[PDB]
Amino acid sequence: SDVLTVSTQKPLRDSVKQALKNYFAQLNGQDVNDLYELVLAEVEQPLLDMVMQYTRGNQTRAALMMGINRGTLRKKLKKYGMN
Amino acid sequence: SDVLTVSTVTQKPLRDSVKQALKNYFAQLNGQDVNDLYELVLAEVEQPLLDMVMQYTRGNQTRAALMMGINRGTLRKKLKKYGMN
Amino acid sequence: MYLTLQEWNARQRRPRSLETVRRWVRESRIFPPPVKDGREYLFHESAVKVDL
DNA sequence: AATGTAGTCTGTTAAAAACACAACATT
DNA sequence: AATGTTGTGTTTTTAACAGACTACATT
Repeated sequence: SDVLTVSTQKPLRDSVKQALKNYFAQLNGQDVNDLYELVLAEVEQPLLDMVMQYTRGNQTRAALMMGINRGTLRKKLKKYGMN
Repeated sequence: SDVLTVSTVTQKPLRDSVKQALKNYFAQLNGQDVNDLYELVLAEVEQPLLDMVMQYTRGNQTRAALMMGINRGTLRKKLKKYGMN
Repeated sequence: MYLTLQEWNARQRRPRSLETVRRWVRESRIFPPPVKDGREYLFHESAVKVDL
C-alpha cells in the first residue's frame, strides 16, 4: 500500500526511523544544530541520482517528474556536484 | 564514516535505502506518469524525522527546531502538515 | 565584527533562550544596543548585558 | 525574580516559481 | 526540417525567516 518501500517489504519511513535511533545513540554528548539539512542531503543526493538515470539526463523531464521548477532542479544538481 | 546508517548485519548508509526504494518504485511504474515525486519522497522522509526529534526532545518544540536548525515556526507548520498536534 | 542574536548568544558565557535574549534587546539591557537591519538584529562583538 | 515555552501574531527576505529565448540537440 | 532541451537571463510568487508579545510553566 506504500509507494516507496525497501526489501519482507518495509516502507522507507521505517529505514529513516531506524537510522535516527542509531544516530541518537552514537551522539556521545555532542550537540546537534543542523539535523534537517544533514538528513535532506542524504535523501536529495540519491533521488536526484535516480530520476536522472530514469530520464537519461533529460533535465526537463526529471524536473517535471518531481514537480519542481527546472531551475530548482538545476540548482540542486549544482549543490551536490552533479554537473 | 557515514553519520546516518541502518542495520541490515552490516551498516548500510541511508542513501542506499533511498536508492533501493526508488528502484523498487520505478519497477512498480506500470507506465504511469509521475508528476510530484519530490513531494512524495519528502513526505515519506519528513514525517519520520519529525517524530524522532520530537521524541528525543520529549515534545519540546523549541529544542526540536534548534536541533534541526530550522525556524520554530516552520517546525510548527511542518508538524501541522503531517498532523502531529 | 557584527554578529546575529543567534551567534552572539552562543559566544556568551551562559547562553540563554532566544526569546529571552530578544526581550533583553527589547528592554535595552544590552549595551551597545544593536541596530535592526531588516528582520534581524546585528550585535557588536564587544556587546554585553548591563545589569540595571 | 528571571528564565523557558507554546501559541499567535507581525515585518523582511530568500528560495522557488513562472516566463522568455537564443543557442544547441534530438527526433 | 521540424521539434525538444539546454543554458541563462528576467520577474513574479511562495515559503522560510527573525522577531514581538502574552499567558503560563520551569528554574
